Amino acid sequence: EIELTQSPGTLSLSPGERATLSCRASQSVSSSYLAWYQQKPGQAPRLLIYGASSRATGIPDRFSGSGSGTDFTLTISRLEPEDFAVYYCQQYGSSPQTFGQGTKVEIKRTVAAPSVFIFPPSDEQLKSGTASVVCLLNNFYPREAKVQWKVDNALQSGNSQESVTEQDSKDSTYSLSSTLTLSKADYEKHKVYACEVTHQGLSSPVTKSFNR
Amino acid sequence: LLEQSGPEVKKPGSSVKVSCKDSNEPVTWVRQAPGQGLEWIGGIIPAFGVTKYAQKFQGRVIISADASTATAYLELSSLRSEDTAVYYCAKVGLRGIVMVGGLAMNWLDPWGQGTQVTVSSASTKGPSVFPLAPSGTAALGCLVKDYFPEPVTVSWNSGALTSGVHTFPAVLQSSGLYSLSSVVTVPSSSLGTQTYICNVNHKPSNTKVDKKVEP
Repeated sequence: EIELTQSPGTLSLSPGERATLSCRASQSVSSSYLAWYQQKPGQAPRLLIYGASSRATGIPDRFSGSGSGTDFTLTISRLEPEDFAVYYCQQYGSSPQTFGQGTKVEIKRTVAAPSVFIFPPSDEQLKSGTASVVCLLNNFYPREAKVQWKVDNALQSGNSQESVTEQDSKDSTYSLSSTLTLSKADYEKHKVYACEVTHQGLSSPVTKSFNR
Repeated sequence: LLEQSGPEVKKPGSSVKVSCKDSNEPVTWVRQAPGQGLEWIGGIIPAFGVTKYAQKFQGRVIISADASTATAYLELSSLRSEDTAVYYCAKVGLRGIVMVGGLAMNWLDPWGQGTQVTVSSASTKGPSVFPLAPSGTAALGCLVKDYFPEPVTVSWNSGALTSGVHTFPAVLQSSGLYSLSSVVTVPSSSLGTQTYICNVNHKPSNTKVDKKVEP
């Protein structure tokens, strides 16, 4: 099995910059039988390049591919907004055909610290016996951020889940939610609920808290 | 154009059959698990019925085609939760096609739009909707908790409020139920004067909730 390794996993570039994506094969690929695909969230992959360097019909000229043997590259000469997407390589010269694990081309914009908000459980939810505490990190860049929950200054572990949006269409930031789930009985055993946020746009960690 | 059949929800141990309707070339099936890459399942040469399957799926997969309706089929059995994915059909290019016996490989184009298949022991359940109350910009939202299957849709003020809305991807809990939140940032000065209502819809349960969120 020819394994295909794509690098980097994420490529952060400003619109207008040149993008070069790498596909590296564990074995030499038979006769440049390699293709590239673009995929956007919710949509099917779309063929861009085949036979390593041939442009599929109706694909913009700013996409080009080259390479042979074990090393292949996809180049986007100048990135346009429609080009930020995930890209996959595929070899179809040896059985079985195989795919790379994808490179995300991400929009680089100016760094933005998150605005942090905390939300206590509603009375309506407590009526049903559970308590969810939500910490929101809004409109930040880059994606790397850390959220920690403290309950009466005691670090929590194992009882929270995170979700992150795709880069916002207008301003290219991320937002992130962290949700701490406790039984109603455990929730009433403590007073202070806090989320502490670290991000490179913050001079020091930000805490938001409430007293039950 | 390749039109695929609608989304499926299946229990472990069951089987699913997905169709791919052409609007000549071999037809291949590929899947993509949530947040993962692409995985080849198998393919068929529809005029001649010749199939080839990836070794991972041999024994529990059948691909078939009806030349008279220009439709291809994928039947996957012995389903487990790790078979949750979007399933794509795609045509294998004829020009310069790479033959290895009965196996035909090439670039893939066009592609079907995909079929979501969820495999889970969970039962259909509508969400509970809880306010995330606002405490010079304020944030508020709605917590849409404990539903199955995907999807839910959320709007604000019947679609009149779109600026600054973020609806998060659902998270799958250990219970097997999904949860998500939708939030919006608004001027703190509007908290007394403007009404904010989140509109939640979950079609499998005909859940339709309009939750007013206030301080």
